[PDB]
Amino acid sequence: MVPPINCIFNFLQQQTPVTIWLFEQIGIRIKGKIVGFDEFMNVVIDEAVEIPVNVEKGTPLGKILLKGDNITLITSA
Amino acid sequence: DEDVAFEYEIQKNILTWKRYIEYWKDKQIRWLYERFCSQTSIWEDYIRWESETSRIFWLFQRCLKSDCDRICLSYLELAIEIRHALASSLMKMEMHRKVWDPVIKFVEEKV
Amino acid sequence: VSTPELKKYMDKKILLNINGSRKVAGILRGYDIFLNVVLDDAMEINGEDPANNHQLGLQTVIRGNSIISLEALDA
Amino acid sequence: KFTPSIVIDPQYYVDLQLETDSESMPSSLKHLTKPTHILDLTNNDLIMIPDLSRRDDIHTLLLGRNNIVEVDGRLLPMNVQNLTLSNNSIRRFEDLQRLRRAPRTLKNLTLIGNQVCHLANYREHVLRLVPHLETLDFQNVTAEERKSA
Amino acid sequence: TEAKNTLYVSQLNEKINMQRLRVNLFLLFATFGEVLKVSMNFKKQRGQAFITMRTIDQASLAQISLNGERFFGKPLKVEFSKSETKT
Amino acid sequence: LANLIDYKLRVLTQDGRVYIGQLMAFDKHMNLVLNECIEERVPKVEKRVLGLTILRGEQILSTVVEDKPL
Amino acid sequence: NGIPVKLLNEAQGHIVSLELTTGATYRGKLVESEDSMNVQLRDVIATEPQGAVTHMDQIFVRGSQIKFIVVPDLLKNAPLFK
Amino acid sequence: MKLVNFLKKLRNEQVTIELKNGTTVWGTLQSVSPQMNAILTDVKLTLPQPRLIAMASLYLTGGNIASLQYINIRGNTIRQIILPDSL
Amino acid sequence: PVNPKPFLKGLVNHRVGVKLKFNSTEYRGTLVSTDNYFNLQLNEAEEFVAGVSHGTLGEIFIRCNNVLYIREL
Amino acid sequence: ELEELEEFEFKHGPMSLINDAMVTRTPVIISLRNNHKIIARVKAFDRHCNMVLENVKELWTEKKGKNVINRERFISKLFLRGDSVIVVLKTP
RNA sequence: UGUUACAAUACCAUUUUUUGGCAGGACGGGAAGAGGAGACGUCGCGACCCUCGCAGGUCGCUUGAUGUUUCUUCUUCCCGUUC
Repeated sequence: MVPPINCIFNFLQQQTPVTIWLFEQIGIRIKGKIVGFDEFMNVVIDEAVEIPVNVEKGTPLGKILLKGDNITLITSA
Repeated sequence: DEDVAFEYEIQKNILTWKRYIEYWKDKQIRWLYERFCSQTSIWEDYIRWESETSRIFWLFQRCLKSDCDRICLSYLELAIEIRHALASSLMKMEMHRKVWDPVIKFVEEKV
Repeated sequence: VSTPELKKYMDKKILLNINGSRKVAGILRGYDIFLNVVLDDAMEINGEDPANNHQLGLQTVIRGNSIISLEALDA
Repeated sequence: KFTPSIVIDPQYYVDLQLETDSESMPSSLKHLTKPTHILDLTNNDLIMIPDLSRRDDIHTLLLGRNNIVEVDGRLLPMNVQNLTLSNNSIRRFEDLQRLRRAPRTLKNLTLIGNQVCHLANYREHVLRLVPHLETLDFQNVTAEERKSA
Repeated sequence: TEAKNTLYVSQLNEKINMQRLRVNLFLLFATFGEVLKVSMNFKKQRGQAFITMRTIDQASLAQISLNGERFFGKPLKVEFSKSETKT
Repeated sequence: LANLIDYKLRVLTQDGRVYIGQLMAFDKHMNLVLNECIEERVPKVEKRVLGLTILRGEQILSTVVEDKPL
Repeated sequence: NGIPVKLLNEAQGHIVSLELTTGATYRGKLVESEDSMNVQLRDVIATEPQGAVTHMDQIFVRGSQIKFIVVPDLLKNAPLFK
Repeated sequence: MKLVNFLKKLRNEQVTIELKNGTTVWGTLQSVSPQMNAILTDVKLTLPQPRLIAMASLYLTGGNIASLQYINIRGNTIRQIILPDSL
Repeated sequence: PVNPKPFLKGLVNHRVGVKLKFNSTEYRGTLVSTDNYFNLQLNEAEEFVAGVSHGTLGEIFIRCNNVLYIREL
Repeated sequence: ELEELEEFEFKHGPMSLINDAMVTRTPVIISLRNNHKIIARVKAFDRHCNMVLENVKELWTEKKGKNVINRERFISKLFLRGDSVIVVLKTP
């Protein structure tokens, strides 16, 4: 019963580690902690770690503003 | 040649004039259309095709021989590109108070 | 913008297919004018034959530019 | 003889209604509109059909009831999947011995009411050199029949 | 009855593809003028059909002509239809 | 294009498929509606008849005019 | 308004076919059409681009993944001839 | 200002439009839309070099160089239109 | 709660990295200016092709249409 | 005063290199989405980065069954949709 | 006074238009011999079948057509085009 802009911000208050999927690029995923966003879902993320989908490694990228037009699917852990 | 068949078509409602001229259109087209004409809209078309100065003048003259008001505009334009021409136009096809006035205003300007 | 009427699909187990030929089942919590769909009970259906239970109660959300379509599993 | 004024002024969707205008030889088929699927040259005084180059659009070439004596072998139209030639002045096989190089998308070919049609050994010789067509003179063709050619 | 634009078609051979049967009743009746509309149903109007010609008089030729010709294995009948074909 | 109403339009979509149909109407987004539309993929070969279809202006690459009306 | 969207709004209660931009075709009964070309589709029979055919109860495809819909042919008589 | 209005100066101008699928259009603009949708005339389009999808589109038209009397192109598909060198 | 326009205008004059949407190309440089619509302007741009450097380029502009993300190094 | 807030954010925003290349008449190199690197001068800038160029020297890459060759052409006048634009890079 | 047409004025953020994009000799067809094949569907040529009237389902194909998806040519004759 929650519209999605009120369901982004509960990642932000509770500060959950969040897995985010890209858009028409299935080999790589990004995982991190949501630190900021906007009305067009352009997301600034903390502790950003790449996930090669094809053992899942990581390259620590830390602070990333991920532009929302490649954002697909927002989860957590 | 393509002109033999065309000729046959011609000689045997402006469809032969269209098929000969508009298919070619350039020189060939000119040859055709003009010929057809000699054998208002048609005149206009011919003029367009032509579009040298002398030729244009000739065309205008031809048109004048036998939308008079409409033509008069054309005459005026020709003159611009005069007074004599305007006079000629007036004498053949005597609506033309505002055009006459305009013409005069050139004289006035000159003065 | 008109509201996309998915009120029939509220609290319903739906099946979102996603660009890159991804398929994600879940239960709808919310939507918006951009059709950004919130799913309770996230179930990632991957390729061969696992079924990745992704977010069981943590109400995932999918951006509307990546949603291909949706099948309500129930009526 | 087939004025290009005549060729334009009968098109409807089911073709070119060009039927009862009795002409002699095609000179201006240059003037076809180009989305033509049917050429309706029936009830015409045709003795031949020349002047059809690579017009890959016609499906049904009507030539029925035409004083026609000859069907030819390099006369193009590439997708004639229907073709009538009935009710004409054709009278001998080797008039139409040039139906070998008719294209391979040829399926309906009618020759009823002609002088060629009443000959014995009929369906063998026309399925000969036209081996793949479907219906012949409003008659379906089986493949067991096609072992004749 | 009347004698109008729509020539009544009957007793066709039912073993034919209906899209093949419209075409083969187009190319057959194209010798008697332009065939404008052939309406036809396999929803139990099967065996019978409607063919509407352009000219009134061109329908009068083929009905005298083709009433009794074999066509895919059956000698068909051609009549004048009771009512002018709609649409 | 309002000039081009009620003509047959050979309209080329994004994936190389070509539609041929009578233009019923268009709009701001070039959303087209096509009476007795036919769909062909590989280019006469490989054609499918659709009928009265819509065509969204997102997918059109170009549209050209096929033929005159009745 | 948009005449195609106005056309699609009259197509409610009718059986359509929806081919999608990945290629799959959705034949079903159009009951609810949205102004942004979003369509709720009942009793849908669905066909993959490779040819896998399934039937589904309810499908709802977004606007910007639709190639084209095919409305039934009764609509082209009125009120969109003007 | 708005360079969409810059293209509205290009009426009857003999340009070469290049499209996103590699289609090279060569012809004269009659008009252009405020969403850059370009109608053209007396235009033959080439699909330069390669000969290696789009190509199907060129063959879709009476078109590899195919010329069509009237062509309307969606403005979102244009990559770049080359204008006459005398301008 | 660093919102993106507060995030990025504060990130001006920092050697930031930008990955494109193609992943064939990245750019490392100092972000000079950024509008509301997230066009980027980088100075002393080094091009990173597939994660390895392509070369030094200079004052560069990146369209909004290709910015996959942007990172601070 | 709508336009002044539009044009001064235009002035020292990310549209500076498209505004500076034209004023100083210095060629900027433009790499497009299909790898058509375009080095050219700028005549005008738009909101969408629509660009009208002069003395365009488009360079692209053609791949075959041996060493890749370089294909380049000179275009005197060019109008360019901003959609293909990835990178505007000014060379000194 | 009304109707129609074309321009001016009023307008890059996910569903539309400001891109998720890119990477004698040649040719064709048919047949024979020696070292293209299997799936999923989608429309056709025959019928022992079904069905019976005015408002296409099933089975063969005895070498019917056609899109995904995996794997790995030479000789001889006949018919057309070109020099």
